[PDB]
Amino acid sequence: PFTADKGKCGLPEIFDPPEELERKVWELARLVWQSSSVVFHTGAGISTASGIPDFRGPHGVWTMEERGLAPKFDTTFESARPTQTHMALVQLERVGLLRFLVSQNVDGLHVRSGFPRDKLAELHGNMFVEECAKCKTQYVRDTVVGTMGLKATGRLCTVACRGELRDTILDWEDSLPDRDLALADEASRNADLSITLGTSLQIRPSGNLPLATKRRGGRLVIVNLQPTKHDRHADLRIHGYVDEVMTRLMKHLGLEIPAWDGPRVLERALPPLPRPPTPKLE
Ligand SMILES: Nc1ncnc2c1ncn2[C@@H]1O[C@H](COP(=O)(O)OP(=O)(O)OC[C@H]2O[C@H](O)[C@H](O)[C@@H]2O)[C@@H](O)[C@H]1O
Ligand SMILES: Cc1cc(NS(=O)(=O)c2ccc(N)cc2)no1
Ligand SMILES: [Zn+2]
Repeated sequence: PFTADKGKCGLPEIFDPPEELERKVWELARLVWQSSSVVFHTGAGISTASGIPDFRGPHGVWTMEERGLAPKFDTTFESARPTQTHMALVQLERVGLLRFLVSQNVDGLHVRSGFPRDKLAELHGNMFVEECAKCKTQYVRDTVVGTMGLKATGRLCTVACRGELRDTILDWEDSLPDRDLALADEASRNADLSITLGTSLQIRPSGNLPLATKRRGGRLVIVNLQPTKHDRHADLRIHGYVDEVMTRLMKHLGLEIPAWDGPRVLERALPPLPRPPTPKLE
């Protein structure tokens, strides 16, 4: 569309020099250890290393539109592999170090990674997911649902209903799913650490959720190559490729980044796996 305000697009990148980057990721390690309720907020920057372009990066969808150019994909959504970051986030949840994951991404890669759906809010919906209008039954498909903008996909419900099935991809005018937003909001207020990963935090209300962690005295970490609307309210900013940051973080936490078996859907989180004992901080 046209009227849509697509915010600030194509701002310059920041590269924390190595000595400062290594120090900041150690400090992120310290905050993850110090924290009871860590919530992670992701955006399109965590899939760029999977061949999926972002929106407002140098070569983002909107940025290239603004220069009469096209975003470029190095994969299909179907052939896209979850990143090192995606798989870090799976392990951090499995070992009880991640309370909730709030994502703006429609790329479907959280779900395909094996990340438990009952700890994920997909604020902008999921390209692989269609929802029964009648009974609200969601199906996670192996291919992208054909439509966007909450339209009829041309498939019908099969619950023990014949309901109209619709894509879950929000148009600009469309408001967020209340279930996902209320749990996102809840996790975000309750958190004592919110970590943002490859989002620019320019979209209301998704981009404001990390700031609710600040009220009641929670810490905010923003990891991002470009500035973000809320760089100011952050106790830590890391200008780095998010895969280098997470692989170093995981290395500091003593956690392995698990193998991706290929697309799998886990509906409900299993009870936490063992995790290494905590270092003496103070
Ligand atoms: N490898 C990387 N490492 C770290 N940061 C990265 C990397 N690659 C990109 N980035 C950063 O990642 C950031 C990506 O931010 P944006 O492109 O705004 O994506 P959103 O998820 O916030 O988009 C929100 C909604 O807006 C849309 O209209 C849709 O509705 C979206 O759902 C940039 O700052 C990059 O510098
Ligand atoms: C909004 C909007 C544009 C759009 N186009 S898209 O090509 O489906 C797309 C989806 C995710 C990413 N990261 C890049 C492009 N989908 O939603
Ligand atoms: Zn139904």
